Amino acid sequence: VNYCRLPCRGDNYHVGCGEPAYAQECGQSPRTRELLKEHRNEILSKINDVRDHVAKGSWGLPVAARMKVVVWDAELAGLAKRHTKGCVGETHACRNTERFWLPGQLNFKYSGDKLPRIKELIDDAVKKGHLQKHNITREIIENYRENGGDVKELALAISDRVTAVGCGLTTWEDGAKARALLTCNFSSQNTRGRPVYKIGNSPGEKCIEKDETYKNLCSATEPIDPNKSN
Ligand SMILES: CCCCCCCCCCCCCCCC(=O)O
Ligand SMILES: [Pr+3]
Repeated sequence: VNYCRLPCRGDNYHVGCGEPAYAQECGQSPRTRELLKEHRNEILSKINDVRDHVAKGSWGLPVAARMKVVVWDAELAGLAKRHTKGCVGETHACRNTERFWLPGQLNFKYSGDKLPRIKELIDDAVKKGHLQKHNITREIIENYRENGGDVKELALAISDRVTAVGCGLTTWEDGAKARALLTCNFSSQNTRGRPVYKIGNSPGEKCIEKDETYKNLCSATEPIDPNKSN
């Protein structure tokens, strides 16, 4: 699609419209960083690991009726990469696609004396999400609320409307620090006041077909509509 000709409600510019450029806010030494096959696989592995663990009713959270295995989406990743070139986490850009009408988005920021390897940047993001298990509750799962501490990152990873993810990464130097912005776009968003995922008495009880690897999740062909909410 030509993103310049894909409108969105609110009429904001689309992150994918026009030629890519680094924002002035990146300072003068930014570098977008390629997430190779190994990195993409690791991101997927950790997201599917947590989904599978939650789906069987872990952490005092409910059993999930129809939580799908997530795949990597190149288009979402390309848009996430473009976003990182701005060196700013939250913006008002549109980021819709023809397949995914309201993609969710997570932004992981790093600042430190030294720049960690790409793998360490991913590990740090995973750690942040994992530690939110102490913040999330059965209540949040039944009725999504984002502020209360943080749960946005972990909660999006375990949304049963989510079907795909794609991330990007830019690193730079400013304020006497190495900095990074790792952005992950998801096929869907959690919806305020609606369940993060639907409960079942048994994991994947409402899957047409369960996955063989992630035994508590639906397989990759599960016809979950990412543009519908709970
Ligand atoms: C790049 C980050 C992706 C989005 C954030 C990832 C969400 C947290 C992932 C936690 C995975 C580890 C938990 C798996 C369950 C377990 O082994 O106990
Ligand atoms: Pr490549």
